[PDB]
Order: sequence, then structure tokens, then C-alpha cells
Amino acid sequence: RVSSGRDLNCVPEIADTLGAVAKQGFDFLCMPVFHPRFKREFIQEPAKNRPGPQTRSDLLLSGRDWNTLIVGKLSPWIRPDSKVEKIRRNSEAAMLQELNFGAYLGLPAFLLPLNQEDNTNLARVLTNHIHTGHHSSMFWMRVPLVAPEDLRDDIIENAPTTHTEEYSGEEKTWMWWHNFRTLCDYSKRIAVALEIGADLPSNHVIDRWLGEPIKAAILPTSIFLTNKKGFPVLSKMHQRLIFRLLKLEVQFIITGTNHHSEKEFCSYLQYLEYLSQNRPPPNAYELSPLQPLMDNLESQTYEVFEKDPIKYSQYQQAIYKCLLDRVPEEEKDTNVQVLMVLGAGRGPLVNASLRAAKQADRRIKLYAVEKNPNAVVTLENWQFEEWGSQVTVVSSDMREWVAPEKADIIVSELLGSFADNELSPECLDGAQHFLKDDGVSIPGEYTSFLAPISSSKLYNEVRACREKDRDPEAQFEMPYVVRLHNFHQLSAPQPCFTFSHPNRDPMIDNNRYCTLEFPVEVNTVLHGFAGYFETVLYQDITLSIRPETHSPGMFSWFPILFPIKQPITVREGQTICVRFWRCSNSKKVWYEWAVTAPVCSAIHNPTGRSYTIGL
Amino acid sequence: LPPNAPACMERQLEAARYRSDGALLLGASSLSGRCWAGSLWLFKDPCAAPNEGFCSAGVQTEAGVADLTWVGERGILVASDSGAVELWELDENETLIVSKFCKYEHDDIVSTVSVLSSGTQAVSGSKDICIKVWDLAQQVVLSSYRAHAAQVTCVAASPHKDSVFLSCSEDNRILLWDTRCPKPASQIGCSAPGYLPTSLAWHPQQSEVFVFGDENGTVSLVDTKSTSCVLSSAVHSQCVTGLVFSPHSVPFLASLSEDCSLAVLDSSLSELFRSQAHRDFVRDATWSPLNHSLLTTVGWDHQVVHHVVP
Ligand SMILES: CN1C(=O)[C@@](CCC2CCCCC2)(c2ccccc2)N=C1N
Repeated sequence: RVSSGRDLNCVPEIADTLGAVAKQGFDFLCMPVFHPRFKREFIQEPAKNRPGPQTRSDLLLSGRDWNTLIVGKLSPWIRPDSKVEKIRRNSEAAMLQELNFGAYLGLPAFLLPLNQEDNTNLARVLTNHIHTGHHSSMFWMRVPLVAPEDLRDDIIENAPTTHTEEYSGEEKTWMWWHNFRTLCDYSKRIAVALEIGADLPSNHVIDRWLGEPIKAAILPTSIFLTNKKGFPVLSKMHQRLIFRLLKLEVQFIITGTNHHSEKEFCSYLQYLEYLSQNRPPPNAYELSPLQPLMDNLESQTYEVFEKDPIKYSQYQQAIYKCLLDRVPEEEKDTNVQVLMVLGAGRGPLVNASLRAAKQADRRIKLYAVEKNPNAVVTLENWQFEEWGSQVTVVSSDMREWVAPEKADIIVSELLGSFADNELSPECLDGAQHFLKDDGVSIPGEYTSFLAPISSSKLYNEVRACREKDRDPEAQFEMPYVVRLHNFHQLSAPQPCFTFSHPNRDPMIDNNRYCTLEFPVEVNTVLHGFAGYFETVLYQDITLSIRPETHSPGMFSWFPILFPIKQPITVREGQTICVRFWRCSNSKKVWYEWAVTAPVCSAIHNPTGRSYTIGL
Repeated sequence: LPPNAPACMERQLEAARYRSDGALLLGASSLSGRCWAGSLWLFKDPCAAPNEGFCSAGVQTEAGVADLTWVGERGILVASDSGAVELWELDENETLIVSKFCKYEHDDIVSTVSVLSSGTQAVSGSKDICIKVWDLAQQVVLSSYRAHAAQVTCVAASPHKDSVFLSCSEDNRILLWDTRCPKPASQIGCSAPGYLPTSLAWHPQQSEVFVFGDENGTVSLVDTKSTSCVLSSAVHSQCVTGLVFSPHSVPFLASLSEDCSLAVLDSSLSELFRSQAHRDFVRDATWSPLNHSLLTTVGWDHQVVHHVVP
């Protein structure tokens, strides 16, 4: 369903008005805490000594009603950035008065307007209110998609509207939000209440709001069209924006009087509910945003990583093809192919290898190697109750285990967000000694990819991960497991590093260094880099989490995020240059990264001070 | 007290208008307390105001009143907070105030209204940035204009032209309108952008000149043909809320402000009279049709002061 509210700048009877909007079907109400025309004086006599009350009582609604049904509104006369010092000083005290009253009522959100370029003093008064007593209160900034100056009708004779293309000028409203958000030091309590106009701007303007903290979407009655029945509807372009906003789970707000007088306000809400009940169908991937790389791995953590039928059906086909290619029809019963499952886990690859041998109709001798003794319990119980003498469970590290015979095929996997998955090159290098001279490794190739991303929401989430007894900026020097739905990609992903198994080099060095140049054709703000990977199990049988070559049905593998301490402003035509290192000692493996264009950033995670994966 | 009239008048007085025969019209709004609604009042005796028990006619409107204007001798045009323009007509014996139409067309609060010279058409300015031309007989909107970029502060119809009118907003624009043009709006005023315009007043003798007040307390005289500001005076210390011309052959300009003071200026904008009787914001002013030296002013302090202008 649609979580929606009604916006009203006129409330004569607070009890009767709330009953009218609840009857219409609205969940909450955007109303003013003080009368919009009631201009108060605070310095000049005798208007400052005006007899009270200054507004209506808090007793008129119950505590639960103020906490869940009423969203505050700042009075329109309050202009803290006015050219007149008297209006400026009076608006400062009135803003504090209205913000403190909103906190006193315990309102879940408070609406403040961004209708001009300069809101520096409105930013100071709000930043001061937030730093005066901790609260769960939210602040929604009313920002339009198109400024009213660029929306006005061309009816002024000696002042015509600009018809020429102005790429940066069309994005000025985002600059109003960004400058205000920057001044307030990226407060977790300041969000966007995006106001949609009659005519939508170009795609790049709407795309600039991707990754921004949009918590509300304001829709005026003026933007609604009249269908061939007399009911309020929306254009196909306006409908496209509603589908995008519904996926972000924003609270839709209805503003303005009923222009469809022959109908009612309930029909405007019925059309939004009609859009959600008939929105595009979701996929298996669609059915906190960031989680760090897991190293504990419990029974349920192994279970959710095993919830990938597409991954093991590919592994089955990869082993099935390798068996027929290694042993012909004449050696069907006389030749036994020794298979070694390195990192056996709870037996998902083992069962897939057994299903492949029955499919290929070839003889196999299985060895199930696993370091985790908790997972070995599941393997040894599986072997005794189902597998038998065919599968030999080994409770040892693949790098230190002494095998009784050389292997024909070695099978390994990366499961979920396990931190030790990054050690795959070193783990397979210490296991290839007990592999035959003509032996095959499944997978045989791994190729990683990097892409520049923009997400002001994810940047503030990493920023909130500050911990005591460690560097206050350590959170930006470590990778995170994030969903593709959150961030906005700035350029096509490019190859970062490749690993081939078995490694034939006489002097194997798993250390890497690449310089990637990404062309950016939009005005944006860089917050970090997303990492994807492609794997070649056997010949044409592959698995990929890269957005272009993504395997349909995959759910266990999520992209990795490498954030940056300070976000970098990127212009149209500019190039993002990233420097990435994969570093490895004789004990630890870590990642290092830095930005060299358009502007320079500090090298992240030097010597792995914030993050390392122990071998 | 008359029937259907409210028991108590609302504290904040928004409008004061004198009818041709000398009847006083009052607009009251409750900008604080439990109820945030408005009320319309008629007083055949000017000295009887603000006493509720001794009024000719009274009624309570759905929401608060922001601006008023006489539509002849029986019609009353209301600028409501609900975003509606209301038309209330008087009784045969003028004892009741009955509603003719309540059309909700403006998305936000209707802050200003002005009836055109014909008396059959009226212009309305609202916080929704829009300006609407209304048909008082057909009860519908003729044209909807979105020429400004901020809330419309004041709309004033020309004294004797049905197509010409002035409109000012918080976007620092003073627009001279003429519906006879394909592009009706025309940006007029000072050369360099100064302080925001708050009040507009057409000259009753010279239909080509007008006066405007800003947010800093300055009143300026401007000719539409000359389009270059030459005469200006720092009248008040706070925002100029209203400006009203006297009915004299040589008109006097009554200046209103939030600094709780009333000022009377000549033609060269020089101070002739100044009253500090109001202890709160001075909202409206109207010169008496019988005695042209009498000026009635209202405020948010619930005071209906009568001044003697020399
Ligand atoms: C989701 N994810 C990645 O895309 C990847 C590549 C996996 C990596 C392949 C080679 C062998 C070891 C593992 C990465 C790491 C660094 C840069 C780009 C991508 N690691 C994680 N967790």
C-alpha cells in the first residue's frame, strides 16, 4: 500500500480537520504549528508585548496523535535570509520558537522550505536546534524539481522566459539542497520532501536526485490531468516517476484545493493506490543497507549462502562437462576421476559433484576438505547417513593438508559475503601442489571489476559507523556488502584484476595494481566505488554479478563497496581516475585505493590499518 | 445584537471599509487559540465599533479573512485562508450577511483581492504564486496567471480601467497588467533591485501614476509612462502593509505599517500627521465619505481608532 499524507495551510478546527482527512483515507497531516499569517514581533515595542496565547494548546490532541499523525510546518513569513536585518533577526527567533514547539509536541517530522539560493542563516538556526538536546525528530526540506522562476508562464512583456539550453541552470534546485545539506554537516535528521511540478524537467535533473535522502514526495492537485470520465489522473511521464519513488518507499503528500469539484480528495489518493497495485512486476533478486564482510559464519549464515539453486546447477554442469572431456566412453568403468572439494562447507558442492558424476555416468573418488570444524560435523554426518566410502571428509586447511594422492579436478567456491573469499588466489596456490600436471581447477578464472558510484544516503550510513577505541575515519577505509538498488553507477565497470587457476608462473605474485579511467557524462558527486566479479567455472559455463553479464536468479552474491573519506564533485565530460591495489603479506591480504582525478584523495587503508583478511 | 451574528468578534482585525452612505465594514480573524476562523461585520454607526452587541449585521465565515473589498453597496468580497474567494451579499433590510458563492480555486491562502472598475470582474492574489481574474456574475475563473515566482503580496485594480491592474510579490517584481495585450504582464518599477514590494495604491486623479511601500518602511511614487523612480521617503521603521488615498481633489496618502504607527503624507511624500494610538500592527484604513477629514484605522489589538486629519 501507499503511506500517504494531506498538506493543509488552513486548519480552523484541529479536531474536525483531522477527522475530515482520516475519512478521506490519509495516514498523516502536514499542518502549521502557528497561524501562517500571525506575524510575531520579538524586539520592537509595543508589538513584542502582544497578549497571548501565541498558538493553540497541546491538550487538543493526544500524545499518540502528535507523535504519529501530525507533521509540522514552518510559517511562510519566516525568512532568516531576508535582505532586511529586522525581518532576519525576527525570523531567527520565530524559527527557534516553531522548532522548539514542534519538538515539545513530539512531532515525527517538520517541514522547512528551500525556495531560494541563499539559505545559510536558515541552515545555522536549524543546525543550532539539532545541537541543542538530542531528539528522534526529522526535518523535511521542501525542494521543488523545477524552481518557480523556471516554471512561470511566459506572460511578462519586457521579461521573456529563457528558451536556450542551460544544463547546470536546470539543476539549480539540487544545488539549493546540496549547499544546505553541506552547511548542516550531513545531519542524519535532515531529509528531502521533493515537490513535483506541472511539467517535469530533463532526465539528467531527475537523475541528480538519485542516492539523495528523499523521505517524502509532494504532489499538487494542479499537476493532475482530467480523464474522459472527470476523475484525476497523471501523465505517462509523471507515472514513471511515481514507480521510481514507490521503490524508494517515500511518503506521498497531496497539496492544494480540489480542482475536480464534481469528485473529491479521496480520488487523488485512489489513483496513487491504483499505481502501486498495478506497478511493474518484481524479480527473485527484488524478493541496514550496508553490512561488513562476515568472518564468524554460523549454521543460518551458511544456510542463506546455500540458498542459490542457479549457482550449484552451473557448478553441476561445469563438473559434468569436465568429466566427459577427461574420460571417454571406452574408459567409462575402468577410469576413476579423483575430485577434491576445497572449502566443502556443509556439503552443497559435494552433492553437486555427485549429481554431475551420475549425469556424466563416470567414476569419481571424492575428498571433502574444510577448515571449519563446525561445518565438518555437518559433512561427517552427511557422509555416514548418505554419501559413504565414496566421499572422504578431511578436517584440515587446504594450504597445509598432506593429500594421499594427486587430484584430477579441484572444486572451490566463494559463498555469500565471507571475508575469506578474498583469499581465494592464496588458498588455491597452496592447494595446487597436490593437483596433477594436467589437472583442472573449477573455477579456472576470476575477473574483478570496479565502477564509480554516487549515493549521498550510503555515504551518511558509512559516516554513522564511527566506533570508539579506533580511528574516527577507519569506517571509510573498509569494504561493505551493499544492494544494487541503493547506489547510482556513474560509468561502465572496467576490469580490475584477473586470477587464473592453476597458476603456471614460476614466481607467483598475487599482488595487484591498476589505474582505471572512467568517463563521466553527468554532473554528480562521487562517494565511492562498487566492485563486481565474473567467474569461469568451465569453458562456456559462467557466473557473474557484473550488471551487464549478471546471471539471472542469483541472490547469494552482492556487490562490494569501497567508500572515500571526502566526497568528490564530478562535472559533465570529466574523468574519474581510480588507483586500486590488492596487497598481500605472508600473513594478511588487504585492499588499498585512491582517487587522482578530477581531484586527489588520500590513499585509503595504508598497511591495512582499518581492514585486513588474515590468511 | 442581530440574529445569525457571532457572539464574540475575533481579536485580530484585518479589514476596515467605508460604504458610500458611511457604513463601516469589518473583517476579523482568529490567528491564535482553539479556532482559526473569520467573521464579517457591518456597522451603520461608525463609533459603535468594535462593540458586537450594537452592529447592523454579522456572520461567521468558514476560515480566517486575509483581505476584503466592497462590491457596490450590498456585496462583500472575501480573501480566505482555505484558498477560496467568497462573495457575501446583504439582506433587503441589511440585517443579515448571506453567502452567494464559495469557490476553492487557489492552492494556498488568498492574501489579496481587488474589484475591477466594471464591478462585474475582480482580481485575486494568493500565496500559491497565482493571480486569478473572477466573473462575479457567472461565479467562475476567467483567466489563471502564474507570472510571479513567489507569494503575491498585493493586487490593486486601476480606478477606471477594467483591463489595467497592479500586482506585487516577494520575487521583487511590480507587474503592470493589461488583459488587452497578448502578454498581459509588464515588469515596472525602480532600476536596481532593492527591497521587496508589500503594498500598492493607484492615484485617484492621475490614472498613470501610483505609490508602493516596501518591507524596509519606504514609500515611493512612480509614473507608469516614465518607468523611473524619482520620489521616495523613509516613512516607517518596519514593513509598509497598506496605502490608502483620501477622497479630496488634492489627495492625502495614508501609510500603514507593522511598526504600530499610522502616517498621513501629502503629494511630495512629506509627514503631515502621525498616530501611535495602536499598540499592535496597523492593518487597514478608510477615509469617511461624509467627513473627508475623518480616517478610521484597525489593528490586531482589537482597536477601531477614529483620527482627525488637519
Ligand atoms: C563482491 N566482491 C567483488 O566483486 C570482489 C571480487 C572477488 C574476488 C575475485 C578474485 C578472487 C578473490 C575474490 C572485488 C574486490 C576488490 C575489487 C573489486 C571487486 N570481492 C568481493 N567481495
